[PDB]
This record gives sequence, C-alpha cells and structure tokens, in this order.
Amino acid sequence: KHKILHRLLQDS
Amino acid sequence: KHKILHRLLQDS
Amino acid sequence: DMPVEKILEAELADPVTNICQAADKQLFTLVEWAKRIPHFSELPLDDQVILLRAGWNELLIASFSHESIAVKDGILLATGLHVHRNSAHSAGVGAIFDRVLTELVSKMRDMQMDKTELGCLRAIVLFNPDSKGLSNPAEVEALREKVYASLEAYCKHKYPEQPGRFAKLLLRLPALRSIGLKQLEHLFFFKLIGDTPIDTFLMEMLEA
Amino acid sequence: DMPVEKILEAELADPVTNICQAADKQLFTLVEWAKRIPHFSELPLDDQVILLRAGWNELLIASFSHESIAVKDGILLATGLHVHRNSAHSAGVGAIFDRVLTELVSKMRDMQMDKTELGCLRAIVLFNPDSKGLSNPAEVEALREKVYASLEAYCKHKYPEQPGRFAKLLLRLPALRSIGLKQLEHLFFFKLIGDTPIDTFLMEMLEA
Ligand SMILES: Cc1cc2c(cc1C1(c3ccc(C(=O)O)cn3)CC1)C(C)(C)CCC2(C)C
Ligand SMILES: Cc1cc2c(cc1C1(c3ccc(C(=O)O)cn3)CC1)C(C)(C)CCC2(C)C
Repeated sequence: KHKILHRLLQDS
Repeated sequence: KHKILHRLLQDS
Repeated sequence: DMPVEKILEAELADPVTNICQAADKQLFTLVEWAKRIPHFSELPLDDQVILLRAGWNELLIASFSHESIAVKDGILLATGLHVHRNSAHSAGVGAIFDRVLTELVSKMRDMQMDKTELGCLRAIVLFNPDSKGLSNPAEVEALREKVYASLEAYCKHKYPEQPGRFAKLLLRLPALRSIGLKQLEHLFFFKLIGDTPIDTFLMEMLEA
Repeated sequence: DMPVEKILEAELADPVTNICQAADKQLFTLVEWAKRIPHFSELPLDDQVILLRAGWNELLIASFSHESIAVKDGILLATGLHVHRNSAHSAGVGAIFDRVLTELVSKMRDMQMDKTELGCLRAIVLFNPDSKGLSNPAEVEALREKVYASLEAYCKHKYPEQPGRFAKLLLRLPALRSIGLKQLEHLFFFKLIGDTPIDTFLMEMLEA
C-alpha cells in the first residue's frame, strides 16, 4: 500500500 | 453533421 | 464589452432515462442561452457550433448543479423532478453522481454562489479557446478574458470581504472538467449498449 | 503564511519507454519538492500521501511542460533528452502529446509563464481539497487559498500591465486536469499490455 511513497515522505 | 444545432443557431 | 447584467439576463431566460430526458430538453435552452451571451452570436457559425459541441455537458452540469443547492443529497432536473443519490446508486451511476454532489453542488451551496457568478463561469466555459478547429482561437480567448474581468470586478464589489472569491469560483472549473469527462464516458456507454432512450439532440451531441 | 520565495526555492531544488523512465526519476524529485512547499510536511502523513497520489501526474506534466518552452515541437525530459512530436506520433501517442504542446507548452511560452508562477500553480494542484479520503479537507483548502492569494499578489506586482494574468494562470488548470486524465489512461493501458518497462515508483502510482 504505497510503500515507496510512505518511505520517502516519512524520512527527514 | 450537427443538423439540429446548426438549425437552431442560424435562425434569429 | 461584457456586462454581467447581460450574462445574468441570459441565465434568467429508470433514473438514467429521466436524467437523459432532462438533458435533451435543456440542450434547446442552452442554445438560447448562448445566443444571449454578449458577442457569441457574432462569432462565425462554425465556431459557435464548435464551442457548444465542446462545452455542452459542462455547461449543463454547472446549471443543474447550481439549481440543486436546495436539494438534500440529490439533484433537481430540468423536468422538475428530483433524483436522490440513493436512486442514482441503484441505477449504477452512484460514483459520478456523488462527485457532482461533493465537488460541485455542495461547494456552490457552501459559498452561496449566486446566479451572476454561475452565468459568468458558464460563459468562461463557453468561450473555450482550446476547442479544436476554431477559426480564430484568439478571438474566443479575448471574449473569455472579458468575462473573467467582468466577473472579478463583480465579486470585488459584491463580496469585498472575500478577496479570494474570484479565484475560488475559477478553481471549480477543473472539477467541472473532470466530472464532465466521466459523465460523457457513461453516456457513450449507454448509447453503445442501447438500453437507455436518448432523444434527438442529446444523440446528436454524441456524433463525431 | 505562504511566501512565493519559498515556493520558488522548492522549484529550484521507444519514446514511450524514455518518457516512462523520466517520469519514474522525477517522482523522487517531486516528493522532495512537496516537502519544501510551506506547511505540506505538517499535514498528517496519510494526507500527504493522498495529495501526492491524487496530483502526481498533473504536477509532473506542469513541470516538464514549462521546461519545454524552448523546445521546438517537442518536450524536454527529466533525463535531458528531447522527444519530438514526430517520435510521439510514431509511437502511437501523437494526439495526447499534441495536446500537451498546444494547450500547455505553447501557452506557457506565449505568456512567458515564470518559475514562481509555475511553482504556485503546482502548489495549488498539490493542495487539492477534493482529493478523496483527506482527514481534513478544510485544512488543505486553506493552504490552497494561501497559495493563490500569494500568487495573485505576486502577479499584480510583477506584471501590473496584465490585470488578467492571475486568472489566465488558473485557467490552464482545466486543461492540465483533462490532459492528466488522458495521459493516465494511456499509462494504465501500457501497464496492462506489459510491453513497456515501468519502474518501481511509477508502477506504485498505478496501484489502487
Ligand atoms: C446526460 C447526463 C447523464 C448523467 C449525468 C448528467 C447528464 C447531463 C444532464 C444535463 C442536464 C440535466 C438537467 O438540466 O436536468 C441533467 N443531466 C448531461 C449533463 C450525471 C452527472 C448527473 C451523472 C449520471 C449520468 C446519468 C451519466
Ligand atoms: C508517464 C507519462 C506518459 C506520457 C506522458 C507523460 C507522462 C508523465 C511524465 C512525467 C514526467 C516526465 C519528465 O519530467 O520528463 C515525463 N513524462 C507522467 C506525466 C505524455 C503527456 C507526454 C503523453 C504520452 C505518454 C507516454 C502517455
């Protein structure tokens, strides 16, 4: 369920 | 080719 | 020149079978409306045909949507009947119907869009300079620009406390664009399967 | 607050296989862009996901289109290559490609749309309060309103001789809406037939 997008948004 | 529309637009 | 007063004057001139019946009726009213929009009748006849064939369904959707502000969870048709979303869902068109309620009717209701604003948005849609085949796109672009200049001036005078109102009106046009495209896709399918009566004018709008 | 300076900062941070390769590359850049748009990163993570899944292709189309102003009858890809319309036509996607050239690139060129205006239009698309599932549509609507207030003020200061410029920018959004929908339909077909490599991020954007 949108793995890559979550992975990129969550990291600062 | 758009008979009704032409018929309605042309008449005043 | 493009006075909002004239635009307002123009304005104030199974479930799916009911809806298609109402659409065919309103296409005759739409032609009469467009002729009353300043300068539309002075365009070349072939360009008037192009603009109405390009915009008719968005023009119709904007109008019934605004007329539906006082309907609870439904729309008011040109024939005077209501269609409730339960009935739309039970006819197999619930998703596109709910988009009309959520993105158009409810937003027009919440901002209390008035009939002059509706008419001006309708005239901006009509004067669509991207329509293919126009003999002079720049002429249509210029008329569109006159409408939205007049609309902005009207909004700033009538609703001075809402500086964003003009932009808010224009930013319903992408939703109208998307809803129109999906509505048209459904209508082409109804025509292909042949189980829904489609009257002559609505049918003609589905010709190439 | 929503300063155009910050929006600009965010901005300045077979043929179909080439195009899909470029799109996948640019999706990583798009996430980095959105995080730099004021207040986007303060939305709930699930809402950031909703807004990017709803707008990604329109956001990408707006960007390459603007980057293509200096290309003759073609587009500039994120990979640095050009795609000429002859090549797009020879790949079976000539009609949608020509719409990008006519309705977006050529209009951005003719009005000399600048990068601040492009960024603000991009942020208006991003903050799409019609996106389904948002936890608080009103919050996203409020951010959209801040962007278009800032854009209008920028246009009036920079282009005082063009009172209609702000409306003209917003009135490219229905075309962007329609072009995005048709582009997405083509991409879903490429995925179904399976003869076009689609990389991981672009593929994920085609999940339910
Ligand atoms: C024909 C048509 C079909 C549909 C719709 C709208 C119309 C149109 C229309 C136009 C005018 C009027 C009227 O004034 O009463 C009513 N309907 C063409 C726009 C919606 C969006 C409701 C979704 C469902 C389907 C059934 C696909
Ligand atoms: C994937 C995709 C496919 C297509 C297009 C756009 C893209 C997208 C894209 C995004 C970014 C970039 C880039 O930055 O270089 C390039 N392309 C997704 C928007 C257009 C509209 C050109 C018509 C033809 C097809 C082949 C259907």
